[PDB]
Amino acid sequence: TSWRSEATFQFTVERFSRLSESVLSPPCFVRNLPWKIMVMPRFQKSVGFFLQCNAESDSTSWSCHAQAVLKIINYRDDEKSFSRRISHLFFHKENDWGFSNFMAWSEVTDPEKGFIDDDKVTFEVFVQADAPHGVAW
Amino acid sequence: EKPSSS
Repeated sequence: TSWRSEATFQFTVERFSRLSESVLSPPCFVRNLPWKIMVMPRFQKSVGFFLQCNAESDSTSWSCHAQAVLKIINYRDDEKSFSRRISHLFFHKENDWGFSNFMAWSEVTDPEKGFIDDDKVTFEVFVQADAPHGVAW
Repeated sequence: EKPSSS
């Protein structure tokens, strides 16, 4: 159920080499809150990859601490997938967290590396969140 | 790499 304390979800960015604006994945519910993958080009140059939480809510009283593993899937060999971990207290003023320079744009888009296929790159997040505060009183 | 918000 959505009240689960953790989950793993993926989002495949298409026409990746042409990415020019920030993109958002559909939500994955954990602790009944919507979590989304956020991807964006940063400085071509680097791939920005962040985890977002409950960003559309108007509430300013919520907070949810969580740890997560952000990974870009290598479709040829999982062991070659690149990941980084985060630990963050998500709340309305800091509703997303990750790396603006998760990895080199030239590397991810390199056809010989195995991260991109048919100009698509799959992002994955394994999030483990604690019970939130200021949400379900 | 240091983490941060977007």
